[PDB]
Amino acid sequence: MSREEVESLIQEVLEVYPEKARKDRNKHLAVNDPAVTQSKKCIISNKKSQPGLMTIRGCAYAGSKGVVWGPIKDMIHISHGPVGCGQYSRAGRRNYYIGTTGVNAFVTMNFTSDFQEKDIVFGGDKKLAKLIDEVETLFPLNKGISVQSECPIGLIGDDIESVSKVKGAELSKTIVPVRCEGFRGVSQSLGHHIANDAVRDWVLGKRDEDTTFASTPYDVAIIGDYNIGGDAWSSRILLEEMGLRCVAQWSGDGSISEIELTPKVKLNLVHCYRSMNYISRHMEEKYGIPWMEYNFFGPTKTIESLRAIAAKFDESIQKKCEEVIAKYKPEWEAVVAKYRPRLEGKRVMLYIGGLRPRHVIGAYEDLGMEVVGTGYEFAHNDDYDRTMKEMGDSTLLYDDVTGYEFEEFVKRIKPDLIGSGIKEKFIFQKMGIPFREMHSWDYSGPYHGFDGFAIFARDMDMTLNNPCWKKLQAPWE
Amino acid sequence: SQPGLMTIRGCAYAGSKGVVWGPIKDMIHISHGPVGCGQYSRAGRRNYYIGTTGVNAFVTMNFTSDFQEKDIVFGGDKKLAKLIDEVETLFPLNKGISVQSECPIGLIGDDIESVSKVKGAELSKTIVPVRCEGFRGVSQSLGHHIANDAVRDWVLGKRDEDTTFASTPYDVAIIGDYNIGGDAWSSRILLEEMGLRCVAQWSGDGSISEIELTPKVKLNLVHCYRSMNYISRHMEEKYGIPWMEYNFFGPTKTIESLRAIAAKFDESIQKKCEEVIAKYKPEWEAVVAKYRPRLEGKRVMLHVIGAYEDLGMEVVGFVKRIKPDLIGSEKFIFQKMGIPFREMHSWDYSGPYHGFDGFAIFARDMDMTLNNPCWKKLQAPWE
Amino acid sequence: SQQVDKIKASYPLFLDQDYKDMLAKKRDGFEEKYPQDKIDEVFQWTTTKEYQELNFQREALTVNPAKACQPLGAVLCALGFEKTMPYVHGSQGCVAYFRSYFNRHFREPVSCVSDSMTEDAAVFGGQQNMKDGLQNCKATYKPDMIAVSTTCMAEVIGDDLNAFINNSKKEGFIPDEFPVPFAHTPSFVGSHVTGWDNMFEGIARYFTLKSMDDKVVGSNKKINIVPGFETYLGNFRVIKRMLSEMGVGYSLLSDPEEVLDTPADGQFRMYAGGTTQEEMKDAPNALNTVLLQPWHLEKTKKFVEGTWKHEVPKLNIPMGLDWTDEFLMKVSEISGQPIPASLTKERGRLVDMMTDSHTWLHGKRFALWGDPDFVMGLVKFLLELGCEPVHILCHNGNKRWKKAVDAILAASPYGKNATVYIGKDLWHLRSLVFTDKPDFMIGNSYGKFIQRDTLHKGKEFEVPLIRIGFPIFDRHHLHRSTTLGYEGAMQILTTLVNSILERLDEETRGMQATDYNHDLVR
Amino acid sequence: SQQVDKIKASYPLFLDQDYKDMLAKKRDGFEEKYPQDKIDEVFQWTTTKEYQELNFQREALTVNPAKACQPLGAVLCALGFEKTMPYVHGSQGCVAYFRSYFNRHFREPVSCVSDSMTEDAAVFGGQQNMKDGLQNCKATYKPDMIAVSTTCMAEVIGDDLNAFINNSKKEGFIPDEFPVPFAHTPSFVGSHVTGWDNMFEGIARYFTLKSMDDKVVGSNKKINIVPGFETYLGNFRVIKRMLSEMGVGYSLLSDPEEVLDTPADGQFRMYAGGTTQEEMKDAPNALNTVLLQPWHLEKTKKFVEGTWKHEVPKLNIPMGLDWTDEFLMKVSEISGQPIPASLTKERGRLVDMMTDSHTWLHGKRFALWGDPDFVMGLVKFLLELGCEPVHILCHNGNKRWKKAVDAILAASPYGKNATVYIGKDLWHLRSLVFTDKPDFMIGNSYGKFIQRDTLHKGKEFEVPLIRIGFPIFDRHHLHRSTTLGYEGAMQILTTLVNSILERLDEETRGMQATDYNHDLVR
Ligand code: ICS
Ligand code: ICS
Ligand code: CLF
Ligand code: CLF
Ligand SMILES: [Fe+3]
Ligand SMILES: [Fe+3]
Repeated sequence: MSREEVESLIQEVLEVYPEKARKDRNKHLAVNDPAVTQSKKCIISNKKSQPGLMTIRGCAYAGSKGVVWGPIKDMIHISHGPVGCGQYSRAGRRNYYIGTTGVNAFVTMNFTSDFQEKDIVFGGDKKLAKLIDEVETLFPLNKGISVQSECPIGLIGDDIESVSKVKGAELSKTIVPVRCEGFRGVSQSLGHHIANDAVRDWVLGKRDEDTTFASTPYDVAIIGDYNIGGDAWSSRILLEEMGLRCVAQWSGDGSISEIELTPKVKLNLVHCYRSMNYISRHMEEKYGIPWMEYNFFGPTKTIESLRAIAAKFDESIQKKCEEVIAKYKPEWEAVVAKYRPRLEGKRVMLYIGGLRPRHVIGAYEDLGMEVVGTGYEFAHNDDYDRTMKEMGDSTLLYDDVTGYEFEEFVKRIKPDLIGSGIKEKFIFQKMGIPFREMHSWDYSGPYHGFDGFAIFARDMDMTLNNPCWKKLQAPWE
Repeated sequence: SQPGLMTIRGCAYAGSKGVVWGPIKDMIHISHGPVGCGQYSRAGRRNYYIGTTGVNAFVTMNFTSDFQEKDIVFGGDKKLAKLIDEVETLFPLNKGISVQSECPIGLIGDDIESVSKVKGAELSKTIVPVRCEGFRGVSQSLGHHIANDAVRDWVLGKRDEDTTFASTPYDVAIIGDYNIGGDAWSSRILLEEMGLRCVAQWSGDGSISEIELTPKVKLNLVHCYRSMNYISRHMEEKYGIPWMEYNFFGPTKTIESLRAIAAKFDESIQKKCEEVIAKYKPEWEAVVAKYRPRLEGKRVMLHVIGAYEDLGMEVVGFVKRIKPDLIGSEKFIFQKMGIPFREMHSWDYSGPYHGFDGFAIFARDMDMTLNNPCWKKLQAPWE
Repeated sequence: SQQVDKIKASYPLFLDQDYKDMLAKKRDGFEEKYPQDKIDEVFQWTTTKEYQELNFQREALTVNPAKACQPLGAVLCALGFEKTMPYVHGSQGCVAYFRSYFNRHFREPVSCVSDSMTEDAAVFGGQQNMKDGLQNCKATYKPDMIAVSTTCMAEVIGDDLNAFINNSKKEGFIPDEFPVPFAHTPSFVGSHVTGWDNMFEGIARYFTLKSMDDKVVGSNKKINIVPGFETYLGNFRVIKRMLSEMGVGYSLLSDPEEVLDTPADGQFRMYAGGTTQEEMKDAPNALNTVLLQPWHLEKTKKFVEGTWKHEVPKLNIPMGLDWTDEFLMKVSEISGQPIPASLTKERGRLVDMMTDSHTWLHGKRFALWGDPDFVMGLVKFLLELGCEPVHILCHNGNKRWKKAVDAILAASPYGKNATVYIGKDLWHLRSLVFTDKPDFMIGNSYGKFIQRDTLHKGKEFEVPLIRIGFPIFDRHHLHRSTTLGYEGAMQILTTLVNSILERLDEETRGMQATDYNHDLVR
Repeated sequence: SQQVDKIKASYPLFLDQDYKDMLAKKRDGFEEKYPQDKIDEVFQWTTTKEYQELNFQREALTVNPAKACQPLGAVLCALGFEKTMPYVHGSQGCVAYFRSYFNRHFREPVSCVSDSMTEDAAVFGGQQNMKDGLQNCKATYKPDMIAVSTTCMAEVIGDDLNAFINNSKKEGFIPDEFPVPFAHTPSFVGSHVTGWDNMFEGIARYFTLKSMDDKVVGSNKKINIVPGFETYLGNFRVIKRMLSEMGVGYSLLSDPEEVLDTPADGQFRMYAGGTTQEEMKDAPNALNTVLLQPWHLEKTKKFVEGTWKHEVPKLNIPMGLDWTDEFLMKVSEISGQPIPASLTKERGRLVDMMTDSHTWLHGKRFALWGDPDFVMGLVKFLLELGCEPVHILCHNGNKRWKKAVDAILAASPYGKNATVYIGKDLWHLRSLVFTDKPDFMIGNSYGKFIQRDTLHKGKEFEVPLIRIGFPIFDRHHLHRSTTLGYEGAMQILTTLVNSILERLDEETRGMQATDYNHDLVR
């Protein structure tokens, strides 16, 4: 489709909205121009969702508890407020970890203050203090507590910071108050920011005066990899094969100690810029730690990232990087040989949260597939600045797409495959368009690194070429 | 049987392969003939054993010559010889083969005895031909007799000239216990606690060497006299071994049988028998105290009485007049009329029922069956 | 490393030696992990009775709750009405979570909207959000009705749903005649079943309160059926099938079975089936109203009795043998229709299966949890099977429901070792199954984490989970099952007996060790 | 020793120390057992490819067959007719075995009689047995009809069934007009399904051969359905249900569904339901005859085409998606009835489940066995799911069937690693699952030993069994399941995907070892 055709399709979809909603949504849909560098000139992001339009966005609590804080395995995270938020977010994100759950690790558990009416009316600070005592009694091996505020906490005037200070001083424990109430901001993005600020204020500076950690010139921290299906581990093995020492993982399989050790590293390798750029910038200005964005999606991006990282160190690391690339070349070349013929030319439309809609394009292109539409739930304009160059000309870009908008776009574009979340999946499966979950990796993965590329290729082939997609029309219809 | 009437009566093959020969674990038993009989009898009886199935034990397996039309027309002797060669190849650890004849073997003129002799000489193996064709006799009883005759002729006297087995005065052999749900093991533990050495135990959990060692024992304890009375009398006549019946069904029968058995040995065995009875009295007494209130007075329609009376259950001996709570004497037909049917050995699902350990299981099963609420739900509330 | 002929996903890829060495290095170098001896010591301590006593002393901390919040049930109730859009006034994160939850349980699209209240509405209220959201939702998704519930932010702020909807209609944001029933569904009160009750009462009131003068009880010769919070499609289907077999005119109010089971025929259907507005309006003309799950339909019961003047029968959930019998007999009495021969035969077949499986079922010990009506129905059926519930947990139970369940247990010899827990979570139940080990658990997918824990103590201590309830996330298409009626009782019986037999087969599979009891025939 | 509060059955009672010591003493003293190292090395040898090569060279020895003998199928066919007593001319032990086999699979009473042919009959023939047995059976059980089959003894001695029954009628043992259809069912030919075919052809010939003068094809506006050997009651039910939904007049010939599913209401029903004699007499007047399992209904097909002059359509078993579509479209074309919206929706719902479960089903490797039509339908459906059948075993298969299945496998990319085996048994299949390990087996209860054997090699070598087929003895009420149509495909799909997910949950249940992949959501 030509650019004028995409513009016409956008206008045709927009015509069903009332004038206010239509005028707002017009600014969030665009036809990509890869030469344009400032995405503000073409698209608008990080704005409030239109009421009643079936948005896909989550809340600040999902961004903070569900994304940033929850994966930290040796801490206990309290969903402070009514029972719902913690229950719907329990073990729904595949941030993998190694531990003994309920003893020294607590990721898949749901700790909550389970607010009742009396807690709403008279406040829940005393309940929070009692809860902290009970946590200490029943989970003695926890290495810290976080208090993720749900919506009512900030509306009833509860002071979780004072409670955190008092109980943390009394118990000699790190207790992190997080004001991630769901009504704050417009999406999970402010949740990321609030959680990063909480990390900076309550955890990151703990060992500023401690100089007992033996550092090496090859000390790096993986920031913003949440180990979905083991993604971070699949990344880590490459970096460690390159001669680097990965001191910290943020926050997939993360421990509070490696967060505290992060200010001692020599380089911060940020995968998800959107969720952790705040803490990376703070670490650069406070400790002088440089940070760089990298991409381990597909062999091409992985090789480029490995070389770009190795160039930050001495020649020995570069030689080891070349060795790693040579070692893995036959494996991913075999994966490409097997799966690219089955996938060459297939067209993909993507809609994911903050990073992957631009990050997975290279992996798709390594298999001979073209990304014709992409969009973000909650990315900022700087994320879209990084997406124009990575997407094809006259391709569709959509910010905080409504369910109606995305359905109409898919009906008129007819991609061979859609990558989005669980809320879109069965909609587009009903229409007979192959769908892959791009959040949970459809309970598969990892997809990062060379090891992840084989799984990714197998998954894309098995879904796009499944016999079921040829059977949606009855032979008598 | 009377033609045209239903009955669960088995054939001679069911008595020989199913009951007597099949439980022998280290032997391979060939269902000689068409595929049906071996398949229907495969693992159909819970004759418990210890072994590595397919390697050194073969009880739950179905070995068959799978007779086709050409086997019927031209005989199966060459097929049987080739089958014995293949058995030798694929199961090298078997300690003997039996050839259980199905109906067509007795009607097409096949000579399995000559094949057995020639192949057994060639392989230096015990190959036992059993002419247990199903049409012979009216039930499995003739099959029991035929299988016992085969045991006597081909296996029992194998060590007649051997004298290397070290005998003791406390040597007993448990014959005719098919170890249904481990019943024979529950009896054997009590016998060994009495100070006796159970040299031989067959068919249940039985090995061919145990059958060969049976003529070296001092006493033959027969559980199922019905299937194993020919061999016991033969052993008494030939080797001079006395035999007696025992009954370990319920504490009263078990205690009486233990005392009767120990009366055949010296005072040390009797003292150990008293010690065993004393050791097990509190356990079966606890079982009685728990389950007799739940079962006292319930009537059983009927080796039979003992355990039932130990739980306070009256035994009786048309079904709408007696109003029996349970039939002990066609399970699903009785079940459709709302009457539980159960037996003396836990044939279907449970067990053991024999000995002190089996008595607890039997009492629990009796209470579970008789007092289950399902039996009280036959009439819909609107009918 | 990956072999292209045999690609490994995370399991077992991360069991490769290089990954194991990497993980050991990470743990030893940077995690500052507690020593494995200390971890083992603490785990063993968490399995003890002293730990259980500490755990049951909890007053402020809840761990692994077995309930959700009201708006989830409100959304499920709204989904049961024809061309109805669930609309949750409040913050959008709640709706994202509700849709994900129901998507994962049903593996179906779940339609629901939010008016996206933010910090701006936290001080000014969400009236503008209501007007704009109602207008946008009606224009975009074209529903015949918008059913409004609330998130906790709106409940704490104190938004007046009635006034907001009335002002939206008065200012032209939606037509005055467009149906907008509403319900306040505070997440800090009750649970998801409470939300279902509040939503249904709001809809029924909206459609019947002001038109009661022309209503005559029994004039349409039908029986209203209110299912309540129900996440097994088979339960709706079996109730409809049984009533149709009886020749009984019925109206299933809030029927979502069509919209949660749309075919994959190349077309997405945002709406399918559901209770029509005409059915809701004509509901007071029914002979009577039957509540399938009375213990969370109390507000609905009060409204139906006080306004429709329906003498709602005192009926338990039609689960198991006895309660299905009572349900069918009450329906027969109300409608005048005899119970047909097909239902009598179906009951007889259920009894036959009970008799066939009682030897394996009798005396089996179960820890179970779920919603009040489901839990009590399951307890009743287990008692009918001769099984022994030991740990009966209902996080959203109340004292009166506990009294009813205690009365049910006292009436049976198989309830002597049973204890009923209300207000306890799945961490409490983990302690219970460690200290007083049952044979099995019956519960939702969260129980899997308990089974894992028990397996860690030892294979002899493992408590297998049987997945009955909501939500079931780690198995496929169990939401199509049935738990109500004779059909549901048969399905539950088959699941239970074959879980028992599968566990026994697993325990007796050891060659030359336990396989003497690996019977072909069971 | 037994604790009265915790009584132990055989497992784990015999795992106690005293029983272990006793068994060790027995083995060491008197069993003359091979040493454990020798046993281990022989077992390892039996798992190898050299052992497989020796195993597949067998030509006289059969080990663990996957078939039964003809009279079993004859009895099952006879049971499907109204007030009909199956009657096997020959030896009583066969009837005892047939009744036990069906009792254990169906957990129901099974009616069958014998005329107890013995050595005297082995010399003089079974004519007197036939006369006495027919007279006694009619007098005692009062059937409307007696269907006569044979055991191998009567086949070997060449008893003339036609002459024997004619002489019984001539001499007054049974009334001349009393229906006594017969079929020769030699156990040394074919298998149980061949017996079903022979019995059905005998009954159809008996009731229609001599009265074809007044018959007109299509004059009764119905379609005959011949199900063949079928042991899932749900298959009869689903065929009847789909034909009723379509509005198609049908005649299910040999319907045993009712008699195998009688209610437990305190009364024993010898007979229930069944195909009436009027139905079979009127069968030539049908529009056409559809054979559900054509690969063992060849004699029936020849009679129906040659005598009823029905143009029996070339239809596969209605299993999976494509073949159910083809069956429905053929029925629509024959009857002129359109396929209704309910069946279209059910098909779409099956496709929806397929799309929901494809990621877990894809590439999974299956060994499988059973009867020819069932096996080929399962292979077709597995191919439709993207699964890879690898070892396809049909002991009672033939070369033509194998060629058809090879054509099916060639039509799919997913059949490229599949081999079809005819005339091979479950010992052959044990070798195959050791040397070329599949992910799962699909088969009857006899597979449980194979799984046991694989587990002896190691947990990583274990091939779990999925119980679909006949007979199923170690689980309860699986005979009530469905394998035909969209409903059967849905049930099979659920079983397969949840078997995969249960295996994955078991593999990832290890605390701090594999439980990183113990996901709540799958
Ligand atoms: S954190 Fe973000 S929505 Fe960067 S909130 Fe979200 S585990 Fe997405 S596109 Mo779910 S900014 Fe991570 C994300 Fe990306 S939960 Fe995961 S997949 S790379
Ligand atoms: S052998 Fe006989 S039918 Fe005596 S054929 Fe039968 S293992 Fe019965 S009453 Mo099954 S004469 Fe034994 C018997 Fe009794 S198989 Fe067992 S229980 S004590
Ligand atoms: S936007 Fe986010 S998820 Fe929503 S509440 Fe707010 S923090 Fe939480 Fe919570 S209990 Fe239920 S799900 Fe809400 S209504 Fe409250
Ligand atoms: S009385 Fe006994 S069980 Fe009967 S045949 Fe004879 S030995 Fe055997 Fe065998 S294959 Fe089938 S079941 Fe028979 S018809 Fe022949
Ligand atoms: Fe679905
Ligand atoms: Fe039954």
